[PDB]
Amino acid sequence: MREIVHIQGGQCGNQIGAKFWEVISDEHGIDPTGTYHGDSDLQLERINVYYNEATGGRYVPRAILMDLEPGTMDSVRAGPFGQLFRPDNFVFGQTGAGNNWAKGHYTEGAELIDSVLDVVRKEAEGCDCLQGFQITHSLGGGTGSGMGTLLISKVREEYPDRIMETFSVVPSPKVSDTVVEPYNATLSVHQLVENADECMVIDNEALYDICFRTLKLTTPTYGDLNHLVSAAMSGVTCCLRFPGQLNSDLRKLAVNLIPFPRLHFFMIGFAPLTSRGSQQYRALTVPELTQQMFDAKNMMCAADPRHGRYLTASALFRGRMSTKEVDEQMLNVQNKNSSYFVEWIPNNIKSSICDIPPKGLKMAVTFVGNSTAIQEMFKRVAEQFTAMFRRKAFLHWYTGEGMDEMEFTEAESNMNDLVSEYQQYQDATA
Amino acid sequence: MREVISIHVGQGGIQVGNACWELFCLEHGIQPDGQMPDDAFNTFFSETGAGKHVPRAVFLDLEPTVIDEVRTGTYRQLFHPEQLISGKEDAANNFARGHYTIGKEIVDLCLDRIRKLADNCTGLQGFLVFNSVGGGTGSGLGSLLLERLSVDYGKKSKLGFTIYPSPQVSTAVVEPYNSILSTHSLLEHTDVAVMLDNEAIYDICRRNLDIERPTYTNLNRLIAQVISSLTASLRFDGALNVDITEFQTNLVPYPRIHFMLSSYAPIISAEKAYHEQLSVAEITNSAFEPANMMAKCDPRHGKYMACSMMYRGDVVPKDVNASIATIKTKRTIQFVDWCPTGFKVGINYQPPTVVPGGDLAKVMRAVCMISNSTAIAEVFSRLDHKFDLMYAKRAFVHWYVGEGMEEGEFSEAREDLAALEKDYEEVGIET
Amino acid sequence: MREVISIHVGQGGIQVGNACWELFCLEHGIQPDGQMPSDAFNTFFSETGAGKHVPRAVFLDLEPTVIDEVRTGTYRQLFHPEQLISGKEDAANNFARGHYTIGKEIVDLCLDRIRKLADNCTGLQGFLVFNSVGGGTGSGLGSLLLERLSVDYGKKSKLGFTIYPSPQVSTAVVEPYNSILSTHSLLEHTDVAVMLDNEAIYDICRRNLDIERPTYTNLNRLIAQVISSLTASLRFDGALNVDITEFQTNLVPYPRIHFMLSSYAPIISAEKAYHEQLSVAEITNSAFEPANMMAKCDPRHGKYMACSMMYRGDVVPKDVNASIATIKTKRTIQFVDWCPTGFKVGINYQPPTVVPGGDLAKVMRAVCMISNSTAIAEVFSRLDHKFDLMYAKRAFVHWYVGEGMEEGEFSEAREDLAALEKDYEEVGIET
Amino acid sequence: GCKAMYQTTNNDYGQPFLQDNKTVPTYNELVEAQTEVTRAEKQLKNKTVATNVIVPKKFPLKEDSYKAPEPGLKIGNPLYMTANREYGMLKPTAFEIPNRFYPKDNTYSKSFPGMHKFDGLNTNITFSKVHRALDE
Amino acid sequence: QTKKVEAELEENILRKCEEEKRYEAEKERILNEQRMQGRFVLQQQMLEK
Ligand SMILES: Nc1nc2c(ncn2[C@@H]2O[C@H](COP(=O)(O)OP(=O)(O)OP(=O)(O)O)[C@@H](O)[C@H]2O)c(=O)[nH]1
Ligand SMILES: Nc1nc2c(ncn2[C@@H]2O[C@H](COP(=O)(O)OP(=O)(O)OP(=O)(O)O)[C@@H](O)[C@H]2O)c(=O)[nH]1
Ligand SMILES: Nc1nc2c(ncn2[C@@H]2O[C@H](COP(=O)(O)OP(=O)(O)OP(=O)(O)O)[C@@H](O)[C@H]2O)c(=O)[nH]1
Ligand SMILES: Nc1nc2c(ncn2[C@@H]2O[C@H](COP(=O)(O)OP(=O)(O)O)[C@@H](O)[C@H]2O)c(=O)[nH]1
Ligand SMILES: [Mg+2]
Ligand SMILES: [Mg+2]
Ligand SMILES: [Mg+2]
Repeated sequence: MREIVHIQGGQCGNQIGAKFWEVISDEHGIDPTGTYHGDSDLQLERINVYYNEATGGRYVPRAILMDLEPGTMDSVRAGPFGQLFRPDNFVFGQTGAGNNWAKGHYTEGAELIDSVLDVVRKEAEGCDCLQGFQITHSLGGGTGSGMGTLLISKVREEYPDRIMETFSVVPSPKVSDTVVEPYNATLSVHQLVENADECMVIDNEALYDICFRTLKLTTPTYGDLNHLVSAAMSGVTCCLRFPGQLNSDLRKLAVNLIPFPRLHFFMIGFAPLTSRGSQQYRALTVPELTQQMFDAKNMMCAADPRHGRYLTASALFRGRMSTKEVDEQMLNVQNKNSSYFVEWIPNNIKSSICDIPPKGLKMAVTFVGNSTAIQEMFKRVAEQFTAMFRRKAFLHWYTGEGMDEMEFTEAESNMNDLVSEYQQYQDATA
Repeated sequence: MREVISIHVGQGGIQVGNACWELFCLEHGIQPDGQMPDDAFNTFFSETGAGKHVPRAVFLDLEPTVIDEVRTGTYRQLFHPEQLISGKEDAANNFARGHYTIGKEIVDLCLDRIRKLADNCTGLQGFLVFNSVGGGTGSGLGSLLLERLSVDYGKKSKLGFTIYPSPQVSTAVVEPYNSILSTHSLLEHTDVAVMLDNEAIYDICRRNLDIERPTYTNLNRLIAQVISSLTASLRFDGALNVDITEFQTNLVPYPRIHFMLSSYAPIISAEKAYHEQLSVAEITNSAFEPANMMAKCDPRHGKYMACSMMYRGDVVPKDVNASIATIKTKRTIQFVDWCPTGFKVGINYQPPTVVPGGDLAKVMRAVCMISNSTAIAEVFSRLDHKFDLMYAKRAFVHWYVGEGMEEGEFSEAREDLAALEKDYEEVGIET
Repeated sequence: MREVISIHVGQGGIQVGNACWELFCLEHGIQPDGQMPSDAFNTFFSETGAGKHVPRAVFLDLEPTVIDEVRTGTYRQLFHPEQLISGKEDAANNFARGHYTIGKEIVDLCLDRIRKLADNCTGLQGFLVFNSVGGGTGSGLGSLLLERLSVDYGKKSKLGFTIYPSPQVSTAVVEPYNSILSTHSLLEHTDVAVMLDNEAIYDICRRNLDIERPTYTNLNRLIAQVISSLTASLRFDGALNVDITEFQTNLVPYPRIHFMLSSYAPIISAEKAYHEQLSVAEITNSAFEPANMMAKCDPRHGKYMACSMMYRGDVVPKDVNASIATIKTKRTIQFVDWCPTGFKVGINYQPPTVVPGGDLAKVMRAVCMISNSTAIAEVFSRLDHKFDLMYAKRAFVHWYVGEGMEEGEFSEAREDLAALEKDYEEVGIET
Repeated sequence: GCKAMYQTTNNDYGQPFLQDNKTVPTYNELVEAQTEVTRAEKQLKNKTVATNVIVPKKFPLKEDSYKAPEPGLKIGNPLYMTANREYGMLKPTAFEIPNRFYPKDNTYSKSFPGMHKFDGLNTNITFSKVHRALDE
Repeated sequence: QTKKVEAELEENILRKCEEEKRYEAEKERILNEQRMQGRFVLQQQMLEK
């Protein structure tokens, strides 16, 4: 019950998609070939969330892989755990988008997007009672940003009472990947803020600081990279699938994290993470989790989260630990750092507890904070984006696929207002 | 469902045409005989259903001498017998002959063949054109080949590796005339083209390969090397891919400005390659070395517009990401105001195949860059001066009037360069 | 249990039947001696009880030399000794001589042999008459022969292969007269006759076969392949079979128009045969290519009434409709309004057998096309005028009038041309 | 072809009593048997029918098997050696052949005539939203 | 449950052969290749004789 359907969009998400199913696959104990060999009775209590049933007792994930190019799709199966995906849900194009949004949102995406339109209804319907949708995409790519946004747009148009979530990778100016990153990313969010229920921001740069500061691994790689979120994605749904002291459903978290309709950009992180050489050394207890959860470097976005304040944030403590200790330290933090916390919303952190830890660790926590810091991300994205447009640089392309300068004009405005409407509460006082 | 069909027009292309295949052939387990002694060769060669792999290339040249070399050479069995269309009278460096008299009755044959090639490959990505501008034939037939294509099918993306005359070294005496007229045809029909001046290679030839007596045979091989890098991601596996359709969408700030000059590294022969660690950080900088440029320029005289450089080998995202970190700060490389981020990064795992009988010393890492900078105007403005010198007294103008061209054609062409020359100045002014 | 009788005369019959019989013997494994080295053979041979096998054919001709070559050649033992009815004096291109003067003294012998030959068979479907039209050699005998066969037998179907004279290349100088009279005889007596003017092959041969010096021996081979393709459905297993009687019910729109023109493909030499997949997809289009038409006529200048084109080999049935659908969409290609569908598709498995020492190169797949197109009027129009030019002042007419021909025959024959042309024009107009 | 498929209706009718009348377990034990019994339901079909880094493959061509072909033309002496052919004159050796391969395979891409669009008629059923029990 | 084991295998066992059937074509496409490989070699030299 209260299950979800995973929909991936874009090459970036596919790489995340594989490990998340790969990482999620281990937790329950589902072997690569599709033959269950779990040990615990608890490991199968709520298997319905991420596994169906068909002939032979095998299990297939409820995922639809959608991309406009085959290259990522071909490689995605050949790896481990790839045989879980059902062959009949894959949808793929034959032209490509070339990192140009217009080709992937008005010309090519719409035509092929019906198929992904067809399948998604199938997967969602089958379950007993749908719990919501989650979508991952890379705003830095032209193809996903258009097709991915459109699928989100239709989904809200088709199922009003469900909830949609988004793990977003927003380009950080320090590390560049696409010459058109300022163009597309700023444009795409314009539709994102309107309909998407929740958007999680994670920066590639932060991914790299954790490896070269705390994890202390010599040669990081996407597999090291993509793993980080996958465990992070593991925590977000960890409490939903197992027992707990105070079960926290997907909306449960939403209930305490959105002060206002237009402020729906939270930022999360995973911990603890200790150097392999030292792991034998750090003290493992309930308190220690807090040092690395509010830590500057452990939180996975480019903006320093100490330059503003926290409007609202809560952590989903997972594992067996005394419930008094979890609360006491929580109010413990909210007392002697008041400057960083607003004053007209008291006791501004929520608590959650689950009794089953991932394999290999005793206690860990997953954090999702709505910190005012996010103002910086748009400014730099805005700052560069505003600059490029005045000269009409690289404007002929998007004008060549039915688009106009007017569409470019409006979206720039929405970001400026959106950023403004977020910083206001920073100076708000009662 | 991804490939590339090659069109070569002109003697320089044919000689360069051979060079590319030897580099291509050995990287995919194909012997000279064309008989094989999973599906990774689909992009270049089309399976016959039983037996040989067929090169997807077309060779055009109006003179039989060079072609006579191919059909009895070591690669005799390889190419299809009825795709090497040839003429009977050489244009004799007269651009007019290749555009009004002899080219007309051979253009059809090339047009007929091309449609067949698109009939087999399913998802043709674009057309690659390699031609010598400074020749009556290569400039002529190569020029017309673009005219029909731009209208024959439509919005297919095209690439062209031209060969402009050197600043102080040249072969013929008519290169300044025909080259300028050539520019007009190529300005409004191809998305991308790369400067390939001959002089630079020799200078690159002198230091690196440590061969004081290089020959065009050595010259050709390196160019074919670039071909491997630009199209490398099509047929291999990597941690991050790049495609042809995604190049001319990210390396062209404006539709008109479409001249970017390449630079390749490293070049260290096996005689001494084993005294430097070939670290990624050092190689990354080595590409941007001003003098090393594959082209006729000192980008120190201008800004940069867009640098989409592709790595290959055992490269790592950190080895590159930090490398680009150091490059941005330097004083000697300045970016235009309205592109704060100006790189596109790729990754391809295949080690760079080393041809036998060549000079390149195999290394575990490599980098090839294609960046379009404002400094390109030097050749255009520089080449203008020679064109101005001769046309003033109408020297050599007498024969081009003899091949059926109207005199007015010459006058119109020059205006295009200035407008192109003027535009370069305009976009370069900071806001 | 199914049989067919072969009739030949002179140039066309004799030297097309030679090749067709080598092809048939090679396919069935019947050696030149007639003894089979240790049931499909029934449709073209009759049992001798022990040892050999005599083909069901009757060779007819007036000039002994060509026939005499058959009795002493390497195929001497093959044909029945007394079926080679041989004349004594030649007609000398004179239609009257071969139709009223000396043909009478041979028709009696020719028919009786036909009677006896038909006696043994039990499953007579039709007669394959390969006769010469422009060759006064046999036209006169040919015209009368069909006439007698009609009244003698009746509803039994008849098939004839006429080789009309090329629009520009011709051998005889009196050909325009002889053909026109012959057309009159075939008009109301034949059911299916195909245009096979020699001109196309001369263009076809140098286009594909790669022999800059073609000859008659080269010419004959191609015709033989066509007949095997037409008949193989009858004598070998097939998923969707078509028999001889299932042509005139499917290609003759009206009793008057009973002429069709054929064409064959692929044709390619082993020297370059297998640089391509030869995909069934491409072969279908080529068959409709105007440049390969088996006759010197342009289908682009006329509509299409019905095309019953036959496959042979291992063609996947599904691809059959996969390839056809594309044909209809394409676009002086179009079918008349009153023809919703003019395609008879049949598939036979056995791959064509290729004779050693020949030019054709075997392949796993093949197709032979038989489509009737309105452009047929062109051959009649050009010949119709030519008759006018000579008859304007009775050139050579005295010789024909001197052999018993009535001077009024020519006028009525001419009236035949206009009727066919007018009927074609009326049927080619839309509603 | 399993005999366990032809079991037709009217055969489920009374088939004696599977347990004997003398070995009936008392209520206490039955309260403890639920854990074991349920598992068989979930995995019985599961027990019977249900049952990392990139690596390069060997290069297709073996060094010892180049089989170099001779030119068609008959060159007589080294004097006429023309540079236009000196390409491929040298056969590959062990050093030249690359050490590793990373193929791209599309056997899973060269299929799927098109994505599916099911033009059906609903047929999904509505289960009601809360406490399945009031749903018809 | 003891009943459902057999039929659920029924698909499994009935479907392995098709995998062998996919092998059927696997043997199949040797026909042309063996056809083109050797038989044409002689024909290429046949024009040479
Ligand atoms: N004393 C005590 N109170 C508890 C315990 N667990 C939950 N509560 C009470 O439950 C309140 C919060 O609600 P929950 O029990 O988590 O469940 P709920 O009220 O239905 O809220 P949701 O189900 O999340 O919508 C807390 O304020 C506690 O007072 C417990 O173990 N001991
Ligand atoms: N780098 C390099 N350039 C070559 C080589 N061969 C020919 N070229 C180029 O070709 C030019 C010589 O004239 P071409 O354009 O090749 O003559 P063509 O191709 O036969 O065309 P036409 O002169 O019109 O007949 C030189 O200026 C070179 O730029 C070569 O081996 N290496
Ligand atoms: N295809 C083919 N043509 C032939 C043959 N023998 C002669 N021809 C030529 O083909 C032309 C027309 O062919 P036919 O219909 O046979 O005319 P014909 O019966 O040969 O008339 P004659 O020339 O008097 O023998 C003649 O003018 C001959 O020159 C042959 O065996 N095959
Ligand atoms: N998290 C993550 N992001 C990546 C990875 N590789 C590339 N990216 C980001 O994804 C963007 C390109 O997205 P892409 O894969 O092309 O998506 P597409 O446009 O649908 O093909 C780049 O700007 C990168 O910053 C990866 O391994 N992990
Ligand atoms: Mg509760
Ligand atoms: Mg030349
Ligand atoms: Mg004669």
